[PDB]
Amino acid sequence: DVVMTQTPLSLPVSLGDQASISCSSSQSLVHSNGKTYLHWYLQKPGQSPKLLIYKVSNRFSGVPDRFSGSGSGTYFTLKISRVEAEDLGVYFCSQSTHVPYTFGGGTKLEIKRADAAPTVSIFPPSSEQLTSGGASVVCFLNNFYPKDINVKWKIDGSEVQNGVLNSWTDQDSKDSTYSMSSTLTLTKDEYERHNSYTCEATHKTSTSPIVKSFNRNEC
Amino acid sequence: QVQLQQSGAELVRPGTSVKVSCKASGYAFTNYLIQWIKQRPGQGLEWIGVINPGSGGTDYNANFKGKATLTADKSSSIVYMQLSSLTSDDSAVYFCARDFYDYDVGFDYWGQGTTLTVSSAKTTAPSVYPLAPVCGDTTGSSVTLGCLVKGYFPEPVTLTWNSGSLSSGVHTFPAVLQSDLYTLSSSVTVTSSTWPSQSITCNVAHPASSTKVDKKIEPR
Amino acid sequence: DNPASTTNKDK
Repeated sequence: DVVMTQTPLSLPVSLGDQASISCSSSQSLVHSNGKTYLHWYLQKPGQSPKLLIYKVSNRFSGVPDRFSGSGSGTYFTLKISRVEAEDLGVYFCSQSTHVPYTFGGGTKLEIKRADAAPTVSIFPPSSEQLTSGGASVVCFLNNFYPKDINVKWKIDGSEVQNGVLNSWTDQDSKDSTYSMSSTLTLTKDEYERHNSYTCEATHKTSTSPIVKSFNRNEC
Repeated sequence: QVQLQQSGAELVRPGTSVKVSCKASGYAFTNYLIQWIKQRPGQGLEWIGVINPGSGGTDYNANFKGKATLTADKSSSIVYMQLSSLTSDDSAVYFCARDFYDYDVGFDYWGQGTTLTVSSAKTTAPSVYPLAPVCGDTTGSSVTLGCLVKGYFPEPVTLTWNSGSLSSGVHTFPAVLQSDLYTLSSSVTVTSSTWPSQSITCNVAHPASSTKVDKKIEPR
Repeated sequence: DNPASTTNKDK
């Protein structure tokens, strides 16, 4: 089918340095008419893929000279000359010389910025939710770096292991940082027969937990 | 101004079939081949088929022969994809893209992607709550607060701050899934005194149940 | 030389 192959699976890279994705094919990608039709695509997180280079080496419009494609016959490599924040994404290589048109695996370009530490914000359960039989303590650990962060909730001085529900962002385009929501959902009552709440993160920026904490006796 | 514009987001019972549409504006429709690609969500893309709108000519991947059937309307520049006989496995994002006819020079400009969720479940509309900053605040440096979109099925839901104008500062998180239903959260960091002062509303749309909610973050 | 609508003239 023209088994497409990209390497690396992931590419940790730093702002300003070179980056070089590589893609190789099972068949010769040069179609009889003489043209190698291997194309490279970028899918930023959440957006839809956009075209970067189209016949092997020629760039699509409005596409910085930092990007260049190159290669021959079964071997094509893509290069970013000085990586920038806006190049976060997965890069796809694909062939359209042979039907079925096949795509690569995708290489995940990861930016490798200097550290950052979280902006933890506790949120007590709103009054619309406490009306309806359940309450939820929400927490947002923001703009951090690097992504291994650890969150432990403690209700009134003790560790809670339940109905805990973490969501993690993708590295940020404009500033290369990760982020996280941690939601604890209680019943109304198990919210209410307790007075203290604590969201605590473990990291590298600080040896101590970045404890934020609040008390049910809100008024 | 070259826009390829897709159908939306759909919840489908297994065994059912779907017509996703891709609508083109701004270019000469028939000067370009429309190509349909699938994507399961955290993985590579795969090709599904080709239609030439001006001639009616359809070609497909063999994995999709007889599942997919591509049709185009010349009278009003829409191209369609009918997925027949649905199953768990067809839950994916399906894009379409334009391919020039006289010369292959890549898949030019792609639509937004229709997210199609195949499932036996019932839709449930989300109850939005306002997430308001605690007491000992309105200070330091900037100000945080948020939106909790709890209790819903199917994804997608769309959150927005001040209808788009509050655009720098957000962090909409990937919606996690607890028991058969979704909890989407989202935060914003305003300047330490501009939210009390002037104004912020979470706007949420759950298009698949027609539920739309405007909830303002109010100080407690 | 020339076979289908589905294919770029190019090819």
